[PDB]
Amino acid sequence: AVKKFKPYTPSRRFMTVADFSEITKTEPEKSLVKPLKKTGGRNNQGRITVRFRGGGHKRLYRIIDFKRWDKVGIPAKVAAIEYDPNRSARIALLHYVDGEKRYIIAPDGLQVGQQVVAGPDAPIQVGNALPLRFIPVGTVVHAVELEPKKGAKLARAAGTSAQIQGREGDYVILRLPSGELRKVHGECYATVGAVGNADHKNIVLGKAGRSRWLGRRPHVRGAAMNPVDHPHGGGEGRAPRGRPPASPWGWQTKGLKTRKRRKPSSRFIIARRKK
Amino acid sequence: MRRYEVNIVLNPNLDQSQLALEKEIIQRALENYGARVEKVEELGLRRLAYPIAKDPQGYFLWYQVEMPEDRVNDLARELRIRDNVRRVMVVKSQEPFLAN
Amino acid sequence: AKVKATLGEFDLRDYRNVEVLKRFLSETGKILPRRRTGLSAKEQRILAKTIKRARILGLLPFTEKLVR
Amino acid sequence: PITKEEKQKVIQEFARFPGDTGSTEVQVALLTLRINRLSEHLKVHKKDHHSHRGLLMMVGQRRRLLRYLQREDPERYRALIEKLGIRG
Amino acid sequence: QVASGRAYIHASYNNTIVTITDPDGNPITWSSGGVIGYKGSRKGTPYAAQLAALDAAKKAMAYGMQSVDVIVRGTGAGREQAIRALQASGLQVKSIVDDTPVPHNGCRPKKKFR
RNA sequence: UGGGAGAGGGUGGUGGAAUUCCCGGAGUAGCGGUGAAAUGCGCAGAUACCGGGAGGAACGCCGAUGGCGAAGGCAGCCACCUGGUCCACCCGUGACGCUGAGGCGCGAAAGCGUGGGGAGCAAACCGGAUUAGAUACCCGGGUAGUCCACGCCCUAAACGAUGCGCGCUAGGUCUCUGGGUCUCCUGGGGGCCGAAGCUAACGCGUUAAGCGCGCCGCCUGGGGAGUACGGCCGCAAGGC
Ligand SMILES: [Mg+2]
Ligand SMILES: [Mg+2]
Ligand SMILES: [Mg+2]
Ligand SMILES: [Mg+2]
Ligand SMILES: [Mg+2]
Ligand SMILES: [Mg+2]
Ligand SMILES: [Mg+2]
Ligand SMILES: [Mg+2]
Ligand SMILES: [Mg+2]
Ligand SMILES: [Mg+2]
Ligand SMILES: [Mg+2]
Ligand SMILES: [Mg+2]
Ligand SMILES: [Mg+2]
Ligand SMILES: [Mg+2]
Ligand SMILES: [Mg+2]
Ligand SMILES: [Mg+2]
Ligand SMILES: [Mg+2]
Ligand SMILES: [Mg+2]
Ligand SMILES: [Mg+2]
Ligand SMILES: [Mg+2]
Ligand SMILES: [Mg+2]
Ligand SMILES: [Mg+2]
Ligand SMILES: [Mg+2]
Ligand SMILES: [Mg+2]
Ligand SMILES: [Mg+2]
Ligand SMILES: [Mg+2]
Ligand SMILES: [Mg+2]
Ligand SMILES: [Mg+2]
Ligand SMILES: [Mg+2]
Ligand SMILES: [Mg+2]
Ligand SMILES: [Mg+2]
Ligand SMILES: [Mg+2]
Ligand SMILES: [Mg+2]
Ligand SMILES: [Mg+2]
Ligand SMILES: [Mg+2]
Ligand SMILES: [Mg+2]
Ligand SMILES: [Mg+2]
Ligand SMILES: [Mg+2]
Ligand SMILES: [Mg+2]
Ligand SMILES: [Mg+2]
Ligand SMILES: [Mg+2]
Ligand SMILES: [Mg+2]
Ligand SMILES: [Mg+2]
Ligand SMILES: [Mg+2]
Ligand SMILES: [Mg+2]
Ligand SMILES: [Mg+2]
Ligand SMILES: [Mg+2]
Ligand SMILES: [Mg+2]
Ligand SMILES: [Mg+2]
Ligand SMILES: [Mg+2]
Ligand SMILES: [Mg+2]
Ligand SMILES: [Mg+2]
Ligand SMILES: [Mg+2]
Ligand SMILES: [Mg+2]
Ligand SMILES: [Mg+2]
Ligand SMILES: [Mg+2]
Ligand SMILES: [Mg+2]
Ligand SMILES: [Mg+2]
Ligand SMILES: [Mg+2]
Ligand SMILES: [Mg+2]
Ligand SMILES: [Mg+2]
Ligand SMILES: [Mg+2]
Ligand SMILES: [Mg+2]
Ligand SMILES: [Mg+2]
Ligand SMILES: [Mg+2]
Ligand SMILES: [Mg+2]
Ligand SMILES: [Mg+2]
Ligand SMILES: [Mg+2]
Ligand SMILES: [Mg+2]
Ligand SMILES: [Mg+2]
Ligand SMILES: [Mg+2]
Ligand SMILES: [Mg+2]
Ligand SMILES: [Mg+2]
Ligand SMILES: [Mg+2]
Ligand SMILES: [Mg+2]
Ligand SMILES: [Mg+2]
Ligand SMILES: [Mg+2]
Ligand SMILES: [Mg+2]
Repeated sequence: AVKKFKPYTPSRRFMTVADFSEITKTEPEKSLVKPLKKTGGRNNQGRITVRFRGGGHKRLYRIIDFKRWDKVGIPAKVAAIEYDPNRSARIALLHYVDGEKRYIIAPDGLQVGQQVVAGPDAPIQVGNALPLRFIPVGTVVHAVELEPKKGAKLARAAGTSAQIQGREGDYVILRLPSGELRKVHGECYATVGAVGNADHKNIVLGKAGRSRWLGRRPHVRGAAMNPVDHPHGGGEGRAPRGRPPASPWGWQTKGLKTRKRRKPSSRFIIARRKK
Repeated sequence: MRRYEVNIVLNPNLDQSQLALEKEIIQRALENYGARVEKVEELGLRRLAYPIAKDPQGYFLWYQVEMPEDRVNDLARELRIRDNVRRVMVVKSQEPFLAN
Repeated sequence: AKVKATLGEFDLRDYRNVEVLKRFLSETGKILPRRRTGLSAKEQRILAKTIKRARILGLLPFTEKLVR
Repeated sequence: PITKEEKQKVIQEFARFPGDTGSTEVQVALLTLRINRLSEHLKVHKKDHHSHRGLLMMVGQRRRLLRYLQREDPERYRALIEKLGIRG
Repeated sequence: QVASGRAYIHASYNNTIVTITDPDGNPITWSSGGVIGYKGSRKGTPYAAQLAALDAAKKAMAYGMQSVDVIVRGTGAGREQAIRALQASGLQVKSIVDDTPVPHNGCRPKKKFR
């Protein structure tokens, strides 16, 4: 449930914050954090290559286990569920009976105290990871590897999930969170369940300052600029676009598809996204 | 505790070890969900009125049982998880209603 | 030619007894009216309920084409 | 549901004398038992309005009996609601 | 070329279409009120179904067709007449099964049907 | 305390028919649609036929002059949770009762907010017809919506146009569901036809609109008007 505020300042009138209800441990695991090196949107040449970044809260990176096939057959206890600033999902602390500790992204319904496992024989239950080929068609699934042993790449965002639709040869067919229909190899791991924190999308930032805390610096309209700067720049008074709406670099930005044409994975995409 | 009659239809193109095996997952679960078995009736193959899983036949089990009321639902779910189990239907057991 | 007559004592709640049950279906597969089964109200309701369960199990059809 | 067993224990626990069924006390206590279950049930099935009516009818029924028993013998009422932890 | 097959009669209030298939179900030929030469509402008549079933069966026989199974869908006027014609065609008619599709109350019909 | 029937309510699962779209196959000159047409779709291969898949929605036969609920309403099947109600036993309580201004809850559809979902249908809207004209009816399209969750709205030909409870006043017949000494009788419900009686008539008639008591709500010529103003409610629409 998202948390509202009474309108005791102009901004609190709309601000909503997450409830943090699932959260049970308020400090990360010391040996599982490392500093996040903040970039500001600058590459190694020092140049802004992604605009409007910088200035957010300091963050420690929590190391996440996006492999999991790494420790087949060894079970673990879900020790805690925690906040992670580097992602929308919460993360779950796993105590393996081995004694190793790792983090995973926390699926909807993971209970602290429960046990999870990975491998071809794992029970089809929330929290477990198996190759896709051993997961019943119809099951909703998250953190999916896109190619075997390359790490979880799909459905990691708060609330997201993928569903297994069918099988074909060495591949299963997934419905991605976008609704794309795609073949993913049978040997790729996925974890049963959807990602938690599904209310994430209902948060209302509420004020300029909150975007600022997120490291998101103000974004300025091409329309508010000059011709040296942008296709929409200039004109006396306000102006309509005056040409097909364009990015600062001139490419058209309402409809122009941009996926590379001859791309090898086209062969594995069955149906481009919906809506 | 109440009496129910678990019906089950299994994959018909199984060899007898897989079938014995499926029966094993089944009987372990009946036990695990606190079901105590009473009768049991295994009429095996039998022709279906229509294809299930695109297949004119089905392998039929059946089990009058006594189990916790709260667990019948979760059991039916666990009974379905196998790709070879094609139907489950767990019915409250009841007296015959006779005609003639 | 009422069906209830052309049978001996049978269980109306017995859904696995396809041999009895299948007689109450029209040749098109539909559950037969009271005027053809000779059932009363109370019994006919128990019939329809167990025929429906039976179709679920695979024992009875949901529909059958009409041959001439 | 309520089991005959659970009902009996309550019937027995509240009865004014061995064979007592249906006295005021037994009546109130049985209701209290059905009340507290429905109440619990509705806590989970909030959209079960149809059962909620029944709840109200029962709540109503227990009230009248309590009003009766309070008029007839204060001590017995005070004790009953105290035995069942009722007022609010 | 194949000796036995199927004949489907799609009979609706506006028309009769008849397609002749192989035993496996694939069409060998087809006809309709339209092909036999009519437009408009005349396509829906029994005489329309007749020429359609004949012309359909006739084209088939020239592919070596001899026996057919007759499948009927619809409750159109030119239904029963369509069947006459297949019998009278020079084709065997081993069976006549009506497999008109009817829902077990599914999608909401258009307004004209309520 | 024993039993009973039922689409009563909530949750979770789950089955087949059909429609639509996609994929594969096979096939070709039309299909579709009306009173008749046209728009539309179709040689860039449609319709009709076979196999595969996807998805939503509604549950054919059973089905009824049937059943359940206080009403709104409720229908594939399964389990769990849960309300009402009837019967038999005549075991317990000892008038503990009826109604009910306010209050509280529930309340078809449309509509509204946030988020899902979207096959079919379809306000608005485009187009074809019809026609003197045709902002319609009929035809081809089509977005909200119709569906789910949660929160609102609170209306109605929300009707039996018939408030609730009790007692009393012929019967005939059909029916649902109990319990009998199971021909037949006795309860509780749903219809019809009627004794007395009512009633302006039409009609009502042990399911009263008959004969009576209790309590509640409502009316007091048509229009203006369910409008204005005020107040209270509502996000708005709008409600009282
Ligand atoms: Mg707020
Ligand atoms: Mg506050
Ligand atoms: Mg608050
Ligand atoms: Mg302020
Ligand atoms: Mg403000
Ligand atoms: Mg949380
Ligand atoms: Mg939460
Ligand atoms: Mg710290
Ligand atoms: Mg260190
Ligand atoms: Mg160190
Ligand atoms: Mg780093
Ligand atoms: Mg450097
Ligand atoms: Mg440098
Ligand atoms: Mg330099
Ligand atoms: Mg940039
Ligand atoms: Mg930047
Ligand atoms: Mg987080
Ligand atoms: Mg959040
Ligand atoms: Mg927002
Ligand atoms: Mg930050
Ligand atoms: Mg932005
Ligand atoms: Mg800006
Ligand atoms: Mg500007
Ligand atoms: Mg300027
Ligand atoms: Mg410059
Ligand atoms: Mg320039
Ligand atoms: Mg420029
Ligand atoms: Mg410009
Ligand atoms: Mg300008
Ligand atoms: Mg300007
Ligand atoms: Mg100027
Ligand atoms: Mg200007
Ligand atoms: Mg300027
Ligand atoms: Mg301009
Ligand atoms: Mg412009
Ligand atoms: Mg311009
Ligand atoms: Mg790839
Ligand atoms: Mg299965
Ligand atoms: Mg009561
Ligand atoms: Mg009191
Ligand atoms: Mg026509
Ligand atoms: Mg095709
Ligand atoms: Mg060509
Ligand atoms: Mg098909
Ligand atoms: Mg007595
Ligand atoms: Mg009252
Ligand atoms: Mg009131
Ligand atoms: Mg409403
Ligand atoms: Mg509605
Ligand atoms: Mg609506
Ligand atoms: Mg809405
Ligand atoms: Mg028009
Ligand atoms: Mg015109
Ligand atoms: Mg028009
Ligand atoms: Mg239209
Ligand atoms: Mg349409
Ligand atoms: Mg559409
Ligand atoms: Mg809207
Ligand atoms: Mg609107
Ligand atoms: Mg009415
Ligand atoms: Mg009524
Ligand atoms: Mg009125
Ligand atoms: Mg009243
Ligand atoms: Mg009165
Ligand atoms: Mg009777
Ligand atoms: Mg009897
Ligand atoms: Mg009733
Ligand atoms: Mg009666
Ligand atoms: Mg009725
Ligand atoms: Mg009468
Ligand atoms: Mg008279
Ligand atoms: Mg009478
Ligand atoms: Mg009068
Ligand atoms: Mg007046
Ligand atoms: Mg008003
Ligand atoms: Mg009004
Ligand atoms: Mg006003
Ligand atoms: Mg009013």
